[PDB]
Amino acid sequence: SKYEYVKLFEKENYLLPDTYIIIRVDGKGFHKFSQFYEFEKPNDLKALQVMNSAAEKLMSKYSDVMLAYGDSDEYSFLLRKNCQLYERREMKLTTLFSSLMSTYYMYFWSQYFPDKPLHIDHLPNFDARAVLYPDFKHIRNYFSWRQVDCHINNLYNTTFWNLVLKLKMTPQQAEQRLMGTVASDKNEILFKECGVNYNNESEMYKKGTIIVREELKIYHVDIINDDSWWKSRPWLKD
Amino acid sequence: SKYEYVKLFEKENYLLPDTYIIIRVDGKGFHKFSQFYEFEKPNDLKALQVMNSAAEKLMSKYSDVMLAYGDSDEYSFLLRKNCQLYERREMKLTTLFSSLMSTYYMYFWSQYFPDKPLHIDHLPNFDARAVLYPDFKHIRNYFSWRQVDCHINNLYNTTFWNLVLKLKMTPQQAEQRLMGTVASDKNEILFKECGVNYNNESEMYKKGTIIVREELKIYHVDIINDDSWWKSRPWLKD
Amino acid sequence: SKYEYVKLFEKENYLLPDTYIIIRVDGKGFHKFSQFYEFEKPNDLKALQVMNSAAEKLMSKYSDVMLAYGDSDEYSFLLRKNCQLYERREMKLTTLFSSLMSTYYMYFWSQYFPDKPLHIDHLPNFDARAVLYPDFKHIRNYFSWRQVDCHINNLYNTTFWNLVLKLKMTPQQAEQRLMGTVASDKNEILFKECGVNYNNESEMYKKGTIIVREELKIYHVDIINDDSWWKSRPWLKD
Amino acid sequence: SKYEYVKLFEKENYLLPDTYIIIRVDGKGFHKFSQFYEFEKPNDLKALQVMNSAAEKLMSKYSDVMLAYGDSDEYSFLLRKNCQLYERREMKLTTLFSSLMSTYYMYFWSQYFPDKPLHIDHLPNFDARAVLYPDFKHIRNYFSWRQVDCHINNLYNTTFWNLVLKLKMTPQQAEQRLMGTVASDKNEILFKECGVNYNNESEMYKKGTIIVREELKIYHVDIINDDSWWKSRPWLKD
RNA sequence: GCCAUCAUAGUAUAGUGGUCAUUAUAAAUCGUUGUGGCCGAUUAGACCCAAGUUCGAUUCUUGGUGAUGGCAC
RNA sequence: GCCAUCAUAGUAUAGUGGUCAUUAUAAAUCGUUGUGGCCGAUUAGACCCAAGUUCGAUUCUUGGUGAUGGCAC
Repeated sequence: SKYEYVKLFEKENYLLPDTYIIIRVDGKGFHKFSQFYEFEKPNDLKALQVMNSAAEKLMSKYSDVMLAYGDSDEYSFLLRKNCQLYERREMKLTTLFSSLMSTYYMYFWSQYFPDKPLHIDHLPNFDARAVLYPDFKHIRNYFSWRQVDCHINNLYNTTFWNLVLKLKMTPQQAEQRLMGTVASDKNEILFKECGVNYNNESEMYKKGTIIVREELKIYHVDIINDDSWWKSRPWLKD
Repeated sequence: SKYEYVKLFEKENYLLPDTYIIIRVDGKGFHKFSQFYEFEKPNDLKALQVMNSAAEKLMSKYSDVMLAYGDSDEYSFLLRKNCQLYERREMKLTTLFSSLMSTYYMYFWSQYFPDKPLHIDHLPNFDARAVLYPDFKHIRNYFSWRQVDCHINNLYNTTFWNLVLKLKMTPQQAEQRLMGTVASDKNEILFKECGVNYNNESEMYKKGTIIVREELKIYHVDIINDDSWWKSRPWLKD
Repeated sequence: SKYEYVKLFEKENYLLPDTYIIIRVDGKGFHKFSQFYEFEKPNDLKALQVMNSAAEKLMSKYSDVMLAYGDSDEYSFLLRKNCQLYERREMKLTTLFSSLMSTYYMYFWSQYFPDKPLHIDHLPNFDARAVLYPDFKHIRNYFSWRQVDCHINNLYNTTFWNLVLKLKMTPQQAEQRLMGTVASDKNEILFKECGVNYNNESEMYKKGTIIVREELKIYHVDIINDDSWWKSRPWLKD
Repeated sequence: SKYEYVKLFEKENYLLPDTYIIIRVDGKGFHKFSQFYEFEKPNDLKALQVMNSAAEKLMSKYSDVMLAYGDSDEYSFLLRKNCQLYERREMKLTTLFSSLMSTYYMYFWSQYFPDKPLHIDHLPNFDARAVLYPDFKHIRNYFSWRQVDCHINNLYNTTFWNLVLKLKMTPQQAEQRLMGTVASDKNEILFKECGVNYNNESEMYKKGTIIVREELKIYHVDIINDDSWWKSRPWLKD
């Protein structure tokens, strides 16, 4: 054929072999999404259950996924160094992960929220990106990074929304109130001003969600400083 | 943060400026999908209407898409040379398209097929890839390629399914029958043995589907040899 | 063999077909190089003749190079868009261009400077990079860019070195003298203080060197605003 | 400037952090090169000494090079995983390595071969490629691969040339004689038919040349099966 | 890494130191009718990239690139 | 591209040709209770990358990388 030549312009990226692969998916414009569908704030439990359901189903479908961590609108999946899925093609992996997360999210949404049918102009969408890590210490530091981010964002949001919801403040007002404030200040604001003990908040909200292949087990725990949690799971490294 | 350093391992791909971008999305394992949901064969009208609906909605959402051509389980989107969406990041573009096509397909499926609710183990999934073309001649030759592919595949499928359904053959029998057969043989088989004139088959089935930005207009026409079709639409080149 | 598997870790990058390739080579640490070999200042004629000889030899050896422009320690090469050399493998092209430039430079140095044999710790070395340009306007703008750089640097260096040699100023003094000065001021300083008319400077020094495939002809001319120079040479475009 | 925008078309490749980098340089068309300058066959000592001298000089110039292995016209360089040279830019590294090897070879050739001045149409040129290895076992296996390749190729050329010289065979005759033969067969052919004991051949010829940072020490030894050789050198790993 | 063979239309195939350089399909237009099928007619499409030899090179000689077949890890 | 200035802990900040090299926040454990908040105490972490000079270099001299501020398209 005289038109097939265009196929030669395509460029495939084969991810470096024997390297841990992390795929992170993140919901597109989930702020506006949370606004439209009236999520409970700071954290909507059922929505996170939809996310976790999607992640668990996906992880159940692909044996190569060793570990999953997610919070808010994001989820990260660790693939074993030797994973041969789609011959380690970056494009296949990423677009497939985004498609799967989107569709699973839609399905489990139809299951958890029959009262809120999805509108065509607001559908859950996710991006996805692949990152290569040559050493497991970097994997540990990655998930540590994600959990710390969950910590910061959840604290910020809880203080913010308690200022907005429990107090009568405006989003702008609450935003300006927290400017240049650090974690300790946020907690003090929560207790003294909002009468809220952050430590008593749900373990899922503050620590995030971990899905591990053991069986697929779900935990909400600190993975940052607990070495024994990792040591007892050597198959993650292999 | 002591853990944020991992962000340095990410490698982004910014697509070459002033170049036409074609994003092709394709349904994952849609043969089995067509069997599970009992699609009409050779071509399922309503399924094709779902595809076209998803594509039209997506194209309507993003102004940078100048032209779209799709058939069967695939759809191709042409972005203007000057499209800067997401800083021309390949990962963002592809994962976003796969997610959007997946969700739009799910929605329009829920609309066209209320009788066939989607099963969790069968959801429509799509991959997506970005290909760069430096000159418009390559764009024309690309879409020409896709339409030729549509012609061949549709002819094959119509002949095949007319052999299994009409002549009451098994799929393997039709497979063996069409082994080593050429277009003339397929037309003659359809005509003489199945009593079917291919030219009278739906224009959408044999020519595929074209959605072009003019209002968004739908055509089923030959774009291969009709130069005037392209000439009359200079904004595609710009 | 049990050790060949490592070959799978190699990643080749094939440059987009039908695209103009510009390979730019630039001498590594040629300031120190020019100091070491006691180059004439502001401009050493024979060194630039070595550069030009090397470039001309390379261009003579590989027919795909349509045009070459170089000045100071750098040289840029335009490859026809349809160039299939080394299957458009980026690494092969770049490392071979740098290697060729280095060796040819060494050779022509041995010919032009027999009095100055090269020292093992100062050898001419070059880097090389490949750049893709989808439209010829970008090629024109590139060579325009390079020539403008040649003008600016030549004017600055001529004024500076005339201040150092003729006015016997120290480099730091001449440098402070030129602070906040513009082209008119530099020309005025040269003519009134140094008794030098810049307009009378060698065409090679101010305009750089252009080697174009006609037969290979060498020019020192303005290619920026002269459109007819390009128009009369359509084969550069093809 | 209105012309600087072209700089935006450049694409840099930053090699993945904390990964071992192997840069392999290989002489361009060195068969013809060896023929032109009338190299001793099967192995020319002085030329290999030029190669080794160039490599040792290069390794001496860059402290990041931990180990080098070369034979025939090829040389491989191992960079510590944490090497930051040129910010791990592939282009800079490869073009610099090819340029340096080319120039160093040119220099040492004039030292070893004053009788054979280099011809402009035959200058030593080298390509260079970068490969990333995430684990040291792959490094061990890489150098193992190169040494085995050296053994095999040396066996082939020595046997062929001995069949030509001792038995006065025609190249086609020697070629026909070696058809379907394996290493053991080649050794047996050499000893029985050509009257040459391969085991008595130069250690450089059979094992290649190893340059390791200890001081820079040169060895001709087996690194494939000797584990203690690697174990005693932990600094190679880090 | 080595030798042998080879480089032509979208694909697949014959030929030449010298006319508009073959043949078969595929492609484009017209006509007939069974439709885009079969048949008849017309049109369109190429000799890897350079140097050198020569009156003239797709040919011959050289170089560079690229591919297959063998043999060997 | 030019010049000035600068390179330390996760961040932000003092000082030295020579002891375990500051201080303030952030982080880790214990303790108090109002909670992971305030406060007390204990602990953890670093001087861009090489060479030369030197007994000894984070400091000086040189070079390479990176960043900011001014001036210029």
